[PDB]
Amino acid sequence: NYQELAIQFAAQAVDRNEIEQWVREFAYQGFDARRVIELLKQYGGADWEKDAKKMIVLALTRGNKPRRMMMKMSKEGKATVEALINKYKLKEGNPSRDELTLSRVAAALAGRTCQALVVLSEWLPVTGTTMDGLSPAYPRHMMHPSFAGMVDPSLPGDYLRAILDAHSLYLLQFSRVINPNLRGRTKEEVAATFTQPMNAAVNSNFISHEKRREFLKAFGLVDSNGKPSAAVMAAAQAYKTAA
Amino acid sequence: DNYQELAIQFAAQAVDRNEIEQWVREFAYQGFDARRVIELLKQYGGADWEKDAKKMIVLALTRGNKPRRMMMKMSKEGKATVEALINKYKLKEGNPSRDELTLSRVAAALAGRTCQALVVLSEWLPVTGTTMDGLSPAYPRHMMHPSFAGMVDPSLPGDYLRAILDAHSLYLLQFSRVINPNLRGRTKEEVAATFTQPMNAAVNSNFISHEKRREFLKAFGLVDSNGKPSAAVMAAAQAYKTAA
Amino acid sequence: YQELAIQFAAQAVDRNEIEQWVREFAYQGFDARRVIELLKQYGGADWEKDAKKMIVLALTRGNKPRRMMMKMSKEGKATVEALINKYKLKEGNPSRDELTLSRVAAALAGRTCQALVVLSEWLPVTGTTMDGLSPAYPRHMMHPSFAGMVDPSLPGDYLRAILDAHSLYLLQFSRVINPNLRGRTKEEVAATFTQPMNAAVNSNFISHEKRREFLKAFGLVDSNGKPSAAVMAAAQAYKTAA
Amino acid sequence: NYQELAIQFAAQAVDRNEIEQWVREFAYQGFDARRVIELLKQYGGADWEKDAKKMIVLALTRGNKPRRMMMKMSKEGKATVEALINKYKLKEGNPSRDELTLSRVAAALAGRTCQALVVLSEWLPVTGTTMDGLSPAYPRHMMHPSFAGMVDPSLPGDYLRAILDAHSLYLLQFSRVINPNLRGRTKEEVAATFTQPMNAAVNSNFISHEKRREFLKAFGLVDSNGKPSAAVMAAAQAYKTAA
Amino acid sequence: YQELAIQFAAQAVDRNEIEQWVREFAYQGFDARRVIELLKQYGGADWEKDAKKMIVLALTRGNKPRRMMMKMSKEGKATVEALINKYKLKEGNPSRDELTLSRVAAALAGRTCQALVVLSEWLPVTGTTMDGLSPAYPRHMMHPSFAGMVDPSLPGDYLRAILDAHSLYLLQFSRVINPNLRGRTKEEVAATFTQPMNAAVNSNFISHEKRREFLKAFGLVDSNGKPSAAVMAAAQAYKTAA
Amino acid sequence: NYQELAIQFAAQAVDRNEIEQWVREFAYQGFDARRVIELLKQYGGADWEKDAKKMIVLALTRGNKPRRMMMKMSKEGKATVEALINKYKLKEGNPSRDELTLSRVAAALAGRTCQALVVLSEWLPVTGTTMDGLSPAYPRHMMHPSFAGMVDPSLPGDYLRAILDAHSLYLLQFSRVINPNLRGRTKEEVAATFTQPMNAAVNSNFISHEKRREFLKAFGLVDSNGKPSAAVMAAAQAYKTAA
Repeated sequence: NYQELAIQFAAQAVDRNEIEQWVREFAYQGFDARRVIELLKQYGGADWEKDAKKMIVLALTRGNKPRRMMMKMSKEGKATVEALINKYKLKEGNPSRDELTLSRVAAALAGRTCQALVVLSEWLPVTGTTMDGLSPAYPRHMMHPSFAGMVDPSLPGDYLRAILDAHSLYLLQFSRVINPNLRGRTKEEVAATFTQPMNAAVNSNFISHEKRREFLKAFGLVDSNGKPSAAVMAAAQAYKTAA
Repeated sequence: DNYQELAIQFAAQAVDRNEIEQWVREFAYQGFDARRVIELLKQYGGADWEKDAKKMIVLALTRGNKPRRMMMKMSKEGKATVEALINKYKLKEGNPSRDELTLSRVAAALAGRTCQALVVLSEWLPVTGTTMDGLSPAYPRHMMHPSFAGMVDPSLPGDYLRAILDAHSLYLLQFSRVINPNLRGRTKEEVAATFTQPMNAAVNSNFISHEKRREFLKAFGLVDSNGKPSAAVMAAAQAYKTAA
Repeated sequence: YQELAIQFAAQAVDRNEIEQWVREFAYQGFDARRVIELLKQYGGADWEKDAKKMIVLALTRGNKPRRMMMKMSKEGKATVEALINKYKLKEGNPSRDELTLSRVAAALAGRTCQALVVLSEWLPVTGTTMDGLSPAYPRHMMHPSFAGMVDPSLPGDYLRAILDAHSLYLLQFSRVINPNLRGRTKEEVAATFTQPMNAAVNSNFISHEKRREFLKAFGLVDSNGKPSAAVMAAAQAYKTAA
Repeated sequence: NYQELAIQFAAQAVDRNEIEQWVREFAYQGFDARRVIELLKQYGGADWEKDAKKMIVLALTRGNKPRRMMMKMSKEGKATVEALINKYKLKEGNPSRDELTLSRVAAALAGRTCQALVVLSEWLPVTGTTMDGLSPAYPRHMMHPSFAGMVDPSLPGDYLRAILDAHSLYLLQFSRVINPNLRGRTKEEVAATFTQPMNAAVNSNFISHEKRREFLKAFGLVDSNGKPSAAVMAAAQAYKTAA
Repeated sequence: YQELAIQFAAQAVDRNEIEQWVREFAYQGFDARRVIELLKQYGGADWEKDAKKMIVLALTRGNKPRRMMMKMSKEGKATVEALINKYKLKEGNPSRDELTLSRVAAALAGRTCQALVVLSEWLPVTGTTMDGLSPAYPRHMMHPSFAGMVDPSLPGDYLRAILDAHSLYLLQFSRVINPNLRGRTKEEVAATFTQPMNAAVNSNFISHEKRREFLKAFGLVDSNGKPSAAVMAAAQAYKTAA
Repeated sequence: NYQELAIQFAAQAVDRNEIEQWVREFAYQGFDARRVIELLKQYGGADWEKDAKKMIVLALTRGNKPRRMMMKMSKEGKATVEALINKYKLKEGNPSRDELTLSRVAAALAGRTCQALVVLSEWLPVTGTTMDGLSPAYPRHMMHPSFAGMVDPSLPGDYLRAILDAHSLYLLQFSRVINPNLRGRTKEEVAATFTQPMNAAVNSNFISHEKRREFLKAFGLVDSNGKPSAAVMAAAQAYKTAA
């Protein structure tokens, strides 16, 4: 008997809290922020912070292939990267958990990466100027995928949606630039490649909700209550009308 | 010649309405045997078959049907739980033999649960409930998985049944475009041709009686006591006709 | 010697002569008579019931019987296995001793077309999809075997209307069944389906009189042969289509 | 010097008669109309004319591969073709000069082939209906490449221009249908494959200018002076705007 | 030491030495002098007649002599075989001491262009095709060897007009002889043909005075050097072209 | 707890100078102007200057593959190039730092290359005439990627942007010509390939800011204050409206 036993299973109702746990457990995990920092301290020692700052600059302006970027670089720079590759055992793409990538270093330390964006605005693959041509006064702090780990999910539904839609305007433009895989794919198709790690970082256990909101407030993205800035709201709408 | 005359004598025998109907259903597309799936889940899982099945639904709905692939970009805890599930239930990818289990088949056979889970998982799905609301206000979350088709009762009045299916087809159209990148420069009619074959299959399948299927739709708030579809359904049904 | 090339044109025009040879030399996919001969031979008294099932099999699941059996119910898979062995069925195009689901549907066009009314929503192109192109599209026109029912003795204007109406489904059906046809123009698509279409209309199987009687019964033409509004609607829908 | 010698020869002026004779001699030769007819009479005898008429129908509707078309054919037809292959030693594609092809038979006897097109309009790879959807009332007499062998080059530049552009509209559509390798190549690229044998037949010595014009008049393509019909002019423009 | 880059850039420009080096380093696909030297050597007194025939052969049938003789008359093939043996003719682009039909046509640019008037309708791009782009297109401009006839001492505006008019043929002819530029923009196509064009335009073979005398004779420029209406028409037709 | 230290790191604020230093250090470097000149003097001796002038002409008109261009060249030219390849150990594409390319010679000696453009205007892959058809009186001094090396970043934001946008109009047209892979990619996609080395040259340490501005003034691109010429402004706008 199998037709009968299938309904009884469906009748068990939904344990909303139980499902929530499983989602978070099974969630996409591009990097473990804790392991990344653990490794940086282990390999760098006291110098872990300075090198991490450099690795952010390296990641944000030259990408995630350190041996490739080293070919088209100054004598001084090529020396500094070679040292970093050997000191932190740096790899390319997405390897094992106990491995470090420039992208992972930038992702785990999103608090600084986003502050750095203000300065590096015109050195990024998608400049702040290119972003302004889509939404006036686009928030520079939002111009890196690591931003998502700076979003507080406890924020009111309408406010949270606004932050994410604003962020996704960059994401959409950045994905098209970094990926030649784009031929002429619709906004909905492109979103499918970047929303998975976005939500992953939005809902991750690393950095509390209270602390993540304090960052957004500091960057001038939300007020004391959590109402997103006009710039955010402008970009969120710019995203809905975009293609 | 002799053959010319004999062919019309066969065509003159008129139509046996019910004769065709049952043959369509017998010869119908069948991507999964719901009974074999449940049989296997109980066999492999024992008393724990239900908890793991619940997890497999979550796994399927949010992370897909390739368990070894999703394991690579996952937490230490999750990756471990999945490895266990792969070994306990001998999980495979895509569409294998009948005696094999896939996360998609587990979600399909236990659609009654999959659809309840969608309400919760709405924002973790490839097409979010928010994306769906931007096409039809208050889109029914219970309709946002292909396994919903096995929930529709075909004994429902023609107008009511059409409304339920068109409403669901709005999600399938958007979902097919997302899950399949080979989409390219096509049309709503071309996309529908890929998803309507398994849709009608699950709609007219022998698994779960007509009476029991309608009771689910009533519970999900998709139809009333008579079977009249909710405003949300009707709204989405029209949203589908005007869609491209 | 050039002179005989001139004397070869002076012979005037002989329309009936050409019209004859065309049909002789025409494209022949199969033999309706041999198909029926073998159905009776293999099937006996049961040839008619199984033929009806084979039509359903062809119309909804295609022409690869061993492939469709993989994604099918326990009951169905069994019925098909029996049919494959009883009628020695094959895929695509085989010998003079084995049948194919497509040939069975094609040879028994009369019933196949009547069956379309019922199976409308199980076909690769549903009746609903067709209505979205031309209102109240004739279901009887929704299979390529419908071509081998069209009476060529019908007035030029009426015959053109019937064919253009069917070509609307053919165009939509070819795009669905063939994935290589991604963005090919209406003119390019037509070139692949018009060759066997004309072949079936001008064929010797089923007389002109008997063919017209079918069209009348399906409600496609009246007593004189004037096509229905639905046909005329679809015929124009085809000219404006791309 | 070699440069002061170059001009002395460069400037011996022009005499068309000498350089004309050479083009005729060196011209593209897809088939020799005279040898084709010579063989047809040799192989057929009194029956050469009836079989030639059939070979035209065979060529126009079923192609140039006789053994291939025989596979998908009626018992009666297959029997007639096998009887033609043996009697006229028929081959495929483009062989030696002393060999016959269905295409060569249709090409050498252009005068009939074009008259036959009116009847066979809906049996051709590109139907008259398909042609009308590009230019209204397209001339059926122009729907075969052998049509070029009926064109009179002594016609006024503007009139000759019009006839060829009209014909080319068919040639462009027909080449796409007969050749699958031509997926989406531009009108200019397609023209390059069919204009070489077109001009070859157009300027060929087989049948006189006066006799050629008499055919065009009979087909209703030009008037007593040689002015092309509205249908021709319509198709000629339809070709320039085509892609 | 890190500053002697400006000291080098301060040395100003010498239009004479630059323009000389540009001519030196300039592209070359044949040596006109060696070609003529060899034609006289192989041909003797008959070098001129055979060269005239080779021009006809090149302009209408291409640069593969053994390939073209296969699809040709008995008389022509014979003439072609004789030429291949008398002048040791090769295909494509070989060594400097080798002769190709293309090289013979190129070196005797002055003949080739006069021959174009006659051969207009036998060329890969007919005069008729050209007239459909610019009315009364100069036939003398319908070969790349016309480039070796352009006088660079001509006023800037007049010289540009002559070249733009010619480039209208080079654009249409490139597309025909080359399936490379499937849907390549006018700017991309120009990049492949302007390199050998300029080479022939500013080469030491044929003086400025002698090159202008040819253009005058062909009716391309007047006594002062003002280009004909037909040239001016084609020059503009080129700017608006794509 | 790693979560705590992460904020302590993100609290250290941003030091604009530290970051900017690392940027230039890690910046893209297609060539080292200093090493190029060092080797030219080393290999060429007193003749380094004349050969460098020739190598500029060679690069600008015949490309960066010396052994390839040598095949389709005069007897005299081919000899001069062979000598240059052997004297300066010339290589193709982008090799090691201690190697020379015609492109690198042109790039390092940008001051002359740009002056030479005026003369060589009609010998370039994109002619001055082609450029005028996009913006009237297009500055020839801009028509080589090595011009990016003569731009002074200390120039007012508005003036600097104008100079670069003007130059980018050439860059967009030139990239489409030299690269066949482009086909029909948007202005934004094309810009991505050329902006990286462009900025690299602008913000490079080779040549002082004061000396670079003096070049722009001399070329007639900016006035005493630095205001860009009408031609520049015209081309700068022509770039924004371009596709």
